[PDB]
Amino acid sequence: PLSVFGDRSTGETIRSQNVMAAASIANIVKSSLGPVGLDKMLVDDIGDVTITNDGATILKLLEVEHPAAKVLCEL
Amino acid sequence: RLTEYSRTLSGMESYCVRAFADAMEVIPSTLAENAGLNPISTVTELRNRHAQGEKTAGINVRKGGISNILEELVVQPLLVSVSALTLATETVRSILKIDDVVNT
Amino acid sequence: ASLSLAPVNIFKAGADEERAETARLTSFIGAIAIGDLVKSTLGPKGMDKILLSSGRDASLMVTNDGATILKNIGVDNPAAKVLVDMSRVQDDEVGDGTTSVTVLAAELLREAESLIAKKIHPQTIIAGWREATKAAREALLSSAVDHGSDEVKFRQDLMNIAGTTLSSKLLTHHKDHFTKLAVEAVLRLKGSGNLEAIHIIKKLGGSLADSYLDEGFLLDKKIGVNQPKRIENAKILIANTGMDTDKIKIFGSRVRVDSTAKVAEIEHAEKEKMKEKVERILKHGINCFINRQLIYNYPEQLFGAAGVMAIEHADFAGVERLALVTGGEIASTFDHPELVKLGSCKLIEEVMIGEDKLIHFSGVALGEACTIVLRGATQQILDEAERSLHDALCVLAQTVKDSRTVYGGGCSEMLMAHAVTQLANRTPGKEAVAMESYAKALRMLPTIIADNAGYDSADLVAQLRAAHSEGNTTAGLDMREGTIGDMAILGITESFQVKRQVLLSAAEAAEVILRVDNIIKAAPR
Amino acid sequence: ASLSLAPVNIFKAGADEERAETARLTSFIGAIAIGDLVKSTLGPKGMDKILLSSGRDASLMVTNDGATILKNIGVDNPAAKVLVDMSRVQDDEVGDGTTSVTVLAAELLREAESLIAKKIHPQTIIAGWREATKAAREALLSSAVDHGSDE
Amino acid sequence: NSGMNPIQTMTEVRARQVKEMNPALGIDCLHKGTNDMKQQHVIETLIGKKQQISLATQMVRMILKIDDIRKP
Amino acid sequence: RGKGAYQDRDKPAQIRFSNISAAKAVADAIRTSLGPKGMDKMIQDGKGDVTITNDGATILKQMQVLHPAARMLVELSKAQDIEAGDGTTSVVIIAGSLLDSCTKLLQKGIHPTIISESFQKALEKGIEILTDMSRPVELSDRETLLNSATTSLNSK
Amino acid sequence: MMDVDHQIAKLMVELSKSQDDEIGDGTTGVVVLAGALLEEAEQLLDRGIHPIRIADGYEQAARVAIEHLDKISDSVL
Amino acid sequence: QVKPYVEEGLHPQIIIRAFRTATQLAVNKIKEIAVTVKKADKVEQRKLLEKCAMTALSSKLISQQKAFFAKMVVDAVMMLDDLLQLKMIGIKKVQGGALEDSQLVA
Ligand SMILES: Nc1ncnc2c1ncn2[C@@H]1O[C@H](COP(=O)(O)OP(=O)(O)O)[C@@H](O)[C@H]1O
Ligand SMILES: Nc1ncnc2c1ncn2[C@@H]1O[C@H](COP(=O)(O)OP(=O)(O)O)[C@@H](O)[C@H]1O
Ligand SMILES: Nc1ncnc2c1ncn2[C@@H]1O[C@H](COP(=O)(O)OP(=O)(O)O)[C@@H](O)[C@H]1O
Ligand SMILES: [Mg+2]
Ligand SMILES: [Mg+2]
Ligand SMILES: [Mg+2]
Ligand SMILES: [Mg+2]
Repeated sequence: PLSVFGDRSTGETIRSQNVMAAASIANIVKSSLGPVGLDKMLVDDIGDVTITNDGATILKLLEVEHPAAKVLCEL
Repeated sequence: RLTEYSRTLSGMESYCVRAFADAMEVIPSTLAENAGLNPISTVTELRNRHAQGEKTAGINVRKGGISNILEELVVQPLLVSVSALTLATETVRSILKIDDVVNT
Repeated sequence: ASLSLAPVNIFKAGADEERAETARLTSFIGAIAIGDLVKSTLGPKGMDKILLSSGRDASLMVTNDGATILKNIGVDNPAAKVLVDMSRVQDDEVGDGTTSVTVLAAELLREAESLIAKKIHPQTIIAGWREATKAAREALLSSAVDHGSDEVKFRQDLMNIAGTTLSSKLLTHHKDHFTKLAVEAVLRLKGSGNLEAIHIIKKLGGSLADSYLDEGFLLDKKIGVNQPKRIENAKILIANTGMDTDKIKIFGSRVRVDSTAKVAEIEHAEKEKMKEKVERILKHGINCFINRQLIYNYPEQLFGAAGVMAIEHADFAGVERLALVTGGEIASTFDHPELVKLGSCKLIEEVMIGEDKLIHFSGVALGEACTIVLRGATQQILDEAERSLHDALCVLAQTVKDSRTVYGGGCSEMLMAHAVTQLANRTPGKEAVAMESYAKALRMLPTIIADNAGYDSADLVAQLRAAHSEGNTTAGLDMREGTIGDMAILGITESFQVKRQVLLSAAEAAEVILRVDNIIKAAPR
Repeated sequence: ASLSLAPVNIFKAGADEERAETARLTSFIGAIAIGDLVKSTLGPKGMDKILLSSGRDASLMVTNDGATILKNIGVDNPAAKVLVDMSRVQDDEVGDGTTSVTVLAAELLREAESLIAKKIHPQTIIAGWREATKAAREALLSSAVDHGSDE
Repeated sequence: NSGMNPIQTMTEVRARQVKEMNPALGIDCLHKGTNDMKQQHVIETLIGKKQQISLATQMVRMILKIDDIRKP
Repeated sequence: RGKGAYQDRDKPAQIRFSNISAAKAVADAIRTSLGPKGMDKMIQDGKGDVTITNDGATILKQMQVLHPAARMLVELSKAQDIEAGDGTTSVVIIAGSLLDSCTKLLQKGIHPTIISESFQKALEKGIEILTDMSRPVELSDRETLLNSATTSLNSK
Repeated sequence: MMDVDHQIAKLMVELSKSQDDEIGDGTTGVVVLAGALLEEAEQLLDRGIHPIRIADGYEQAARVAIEHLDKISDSVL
Repeated sequence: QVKPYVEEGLHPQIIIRAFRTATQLAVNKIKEIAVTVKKADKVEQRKLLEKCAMTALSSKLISQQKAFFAKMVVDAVMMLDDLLQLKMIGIKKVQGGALEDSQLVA
C-alpha cells in the first residue's frame, strides 16, 4: 500500500536493532578499557597490521554499515 | 461546527460535509495517540468541552489529559491551519477529478 | 496471390505486410482505441488523466488536454499515429478542439467500419463524406454570428467563449475569476496575436483562487550589488550589448609587447573603454538599465556609483516583453541618444511572491505584455492550470482575430447533422447511407458529451434532434440540470474557427485513413 | 477496490481476473470471432473450410458443417466455449441448424455489446430479449403448417 | 445492482420503516411499484438469516483476533 | 425515475480507490511523527546518506513513493512548506483523512463531483470558523512570539 | 472454484462453504456482510480501539439482531 | 533479569542456586496460601469446577460463550468414571452453524 521501493522497520524492531548495533560497537572496544585492558591487532585485508588500544583508531579503521553504530563511531 | 453545518444542509452534500468533519477529527485523535492517552475518550471529551463553549480546550500532554491550552502557551499562527486546510482541500478536489492512469 | 502468402518469400526478416481486411481491422482498432482513450475527458463533466512516465525521471502529469494526452503515449499503430498528429496540428492551429476532433475522427472511422461490414466500397463512403462535409461546412458558416462591431457585445462574447473553454478544465472551480483574468490578459494585447507577450509564472503554494493578472509586469531576475532596489518614475533603457570582457571583434588581434608595463597599460585601456561605454549609456539619462546578456563586475559597480539599476541576463523573451510593456527600444549602439526611445513606468520595486523575490514594474506606459502568477497546491495543479489558461488565451486570440462565433453545447453538431441528413434524404445510392453515418458521428459527439455527465444521453439527443428539425436552431445541452436549453440565452458560445477546423480536420483524417487498404512495415531498427 | 487491482495480492501464481470491462470485452470478442468464423458457410452459396490438425496424424478434412468446424478448433475464450457447446448440443438434438444458431447467438451478442455501449443495464437487455423470444416463438408456432395427414 | 441510488433509496426505506411500524418494507429490486415485500411475496427463512448473521460475526471475530502472519 | 444510467466502465472507480488507498497509506506512514510526543524517522537513500528528521516535507521528499497520489501529496507538503513552513505533516494527514472519507462517500453512490463542491463549501465554512477563533496579535508582544516559537520547536 | 492464496480469502471461502452446508442459501450474503463488518472495523481500529472490543461489540449487536429477527419472524403452513 | 549479572562475570552456579532456592520458597508459599474447601459439597465442587473452566476459557475465541462451554466441559468430565481418560470424550467437528449450536451428547 505504501509502495516505497525499500525496506521499512517500525516500532520495537528498529529500536532493538539500533540498540543491538550500539551494543556491538561497545562490546568491540569494551575489552580495551583500564590498566588491565589489552590492545587489539587490526589487519587491513592486504597485510597491513595495526596494534592499538585507542578507541578512536579502532572505530575509524573498522568499516561500519549500521547508522547507529556509525553515530557511535563519529561520537 | 461543520457537523452542525452539515445538519443544516440536505441531500448528498450533507453526507459529504459530515464526512469532512469526521475527517477533521483525525488530527485530534492522532494527538491523543502517541501520548499514551485513550484516543476515543480524549476526542469525545474534546468535543463535549467545545460544545460547552470552551473554544481553547485542547489536549494537554504535560498533565496527560484535557485542559485549557492558552495557559499552556500552545499557540500557532492562523496562516498555518488556514493554509493547511485550503491546500489539502484543493489537492483532494484535484485528485477527485481523475478517472484514468496512462503509462507513457 | 500476395507477398506474405506466397511460396517464395519477398521481404527481409522482420518486415511483413497486412492486406485489405487485416489492414482495415488494424487501422480501425487503433483509431477506436485512440478515440475511446481521449474521450471521457470531453465536455463540462469530463475527468482528467494521469500520465505516469516510464522514463528514468518518471515525470508525473495530470491533464485534461487531449493533445497532451495523445502526445506522451507510446503508439505503434500507424493510424493512431495519424490521429495523434491530427490532434497536434489542431492544437498548433487553434488552442481548443483537440479532443473534439479526435473523437469525431474515431466515430467517423467506426461508422466506416460498419459500412464496410455492410459491403460498401470505401470510395463510395469517401464521396458521400465529401458531400456531407461540404453541406455541414455550408450550414455552420450560415449559422455564424458576428458581434465584433459592438464593443460591449464583443466583450460579452469573449467572456462567454472563455467560460465555455475553461468549463471542462480544472479551472471550472473558479471559472468566473479565471475567465475575467484571461479576457483582460488577451484584451491588453491591443490586437496583437503573440501569446509570447503573455508570461505565465507558476509559483507553488497558495490556493488556485490566489492567481491574478498583474497590473504591470514581473521579472524573475536580479539586481547589481550596489544599485538601488526601488526607483520612481523610471526611465528604462533596454539593451542587447555584451558588457562582459567585451572583446573587439577582430579575432586575429592580439597584444604583443616586450614589457609588463605595456601589458598593464593595455589592461587600463580596456577598463577605460568599458568605462567610456558605460558613460555613453548613462548619457541617455536613464534610471534603470536592462541588458539581455551578462553584466560583469566593473560595469556593475559603474552603474552602482551612478545610482542606476542594472538588471542582467534577461533573455530574448525577457527583453521583448519589457520593450512591449514599457515602450523602449532594444539598443546595441549608444552613439545617438536622441534616436533611442526609453521605456517609462511609474514604479520599479522588488516583491515577495512565495519564498522568491521578483522585480515588479508598476504603472507601465504601454502595457501590451502581461504576466500571470499561478498559485497552486501541487506541481501538477500548476501545470494543468497553465495548460488550461493557454487554451483559453489561444481561443480568445483566435476570436479577436476572427470575431465570428457559433453556439456550443452540441448545438453546432446538431445543426451540422440536421443539414447532412437533409442532404442525404435527397440522394440515391449508398452515398446516402454514408452521409447518414456522417450525421450519426456528428450526433455521437454531443452524445458522448452528455454521457460524461451521467445524463440520459439518448433522450437528450432525441430531444435536440427534434428541436433542430422543428426549427429551433439555437437549442443545445444545458448541463446545469441535464436538460436542453437555448444556448444564446445560456451564453455557451465557441469560436467559429475552432468548430470549422475540428470538422474539416476530422473529415480529412477519416478520409486519408479510409483510403488505406494495405499496411507494409519495414524491419524495425 | 478490486480483487486484482489491490495492494495485496489475492491469487496464486498464474491466476487471473477480469472485471466488467475486460470480461464483457473478451466475451464479446470471442463470440463475434466464432460467429464470423462459422459464417460464410451459411446458405446455398456457402463455402467449405479446411481443418488441418497440428498433431502427429495431421488429419485433413473439408467440411461445411458448423458443428464439426467448431468442435475441431483449439478454443481458449470461455464464451467461445459456450457457443461451441451450444453448437454441439444443437447437433445432438437435431441434425441441422448448427451454423444458424451460432450465427444468431453471435449477432445477438454483438447487438448486446452495442446496447451496453449505449449505457443500458444488461438485465434490461435480458428482459427485453426474453419478451422478444416469447413473441418470436409464438409467431413461428402460429406460422407452422402440418401435412402429416396426406401421404 | 438494480440501478437505483443506494444511499437515497436506503434512507427513504429506513425512514418509512421508522415512521410506520412495518418491518416488511425493503428494496424494490424488480420495480414492481411498491416497497412492501409482503405483497411482493419476497420470503426468506428465519434460520437462513440467523445463520448468516452468526457465521459472519464469528468469522469477523476470528479475523480481528489474528495479529501475526508467518508465511514461509 | 427508473434504472438510470448504467456504469459500463468500473475502471474509474478502481483508479479512485487506488489513489485513496495510496494517500491513506502515506498518511498512516507519516502519522506517528505528529505532536510534541511524536518521534523521528531514519531514511537511508540509494547511497549511504542517512537522515533523521521529524519534518513531514523532508520525510515525504526523502523517500521515493512511486505512486501518483503519493507524489501529489509530497507536492502538497512542499507547497505547505513554501507558504507556511510548518504544519507540513498536518496537511498531509488531513488530505489522507479526506480521501479516506471519500472512499465511503463514493461507495454510497455519490458522484465524485458533488463531493468536490461539498468539500469546497465545507472549506469555506471552516475558513470562516478558523478566522472566528483567531485572536489579533501585534509584533510588539514578545511573549506571543516566544510561545509560538516554543510551540513550533516542541515536536522536534 | 476461486484460486486464492491469501489465508483470509481461504477463510472467506470456508465461510461460504459453511453457510452452504448449514443452510444452502445465502452463501453470497455472508461474504458481503463479513466484508462490510471488517470495513467498519478498519475505521474503528484507526481510532484506537482494541480489536477484541470490536469483536465483543459485534457479538452483542449480533445477539440483538438475532433477537429482533426472532421477534419479527412470521410463520407459514 | 539475570543477563546483566551474567555480564559482569558472576559465577553461573550462584545464579542456579538462587533460582533453586527461590523456586522452592515460591512453591512452598503457593501450597501454603492456596485456598481449599474441605466440605465435599457437590454444588460447591461444581461451582468451583465451572469457575476454573471459565477462567481457563476466557482467553480464546470462544470466550463469548465461555460460561456455556464451561458448563458443557464440567458436565462431560463429571461423567467419566475413575481414570478421566481423554479418549472417552469424543470431539466431533462439523462445519456450519454457530458456536451456540454446539452440543454435548449424553
Ligand atoms: N458550459 C457548457 N455547456 C455545454 N457544453 C459545453 C460547455 N462547456 C464546454 N462544452 C462543450 O464541450 C466540448 C469540449 O470542450 P473541451 O473539452 O473544453 O475542449 P475540446 O474541444 O478540446 O474537447 C465543446 O465542444 C463544447 O461544446
Ligand atoms: N434453396 C434454398 N433457398 C434459400 N435458402 C436456403 C436454401 N437452402 C438452405 N437455405 C438456408 O440456408 C440456411 C443455412 O443452412 P445450412 O447452411 O444448410 O446449415 P445450418 O442450417 O446448420 O446453418 C438455412 O437457414 C436455410 O434457410
Ligand atoms: N505542547 C503541546 N501540547 C499540545 N499540542 C501540541 C504541543 N506542541 C505542538 N502541539 C500540536 O502538535 C501538532 C503537530 O505539530 P508538529 O508535530 O510540529 O508537526 P507540524 O508542525 O508539521 O504540524 C500541532 O498542530 C500542534 O497543535
Ligand atoms: Mg476546450
Ligand atoms: Mg443446414
Ligand atoms: Mg510545527
Ligand atoms: Mg439466495
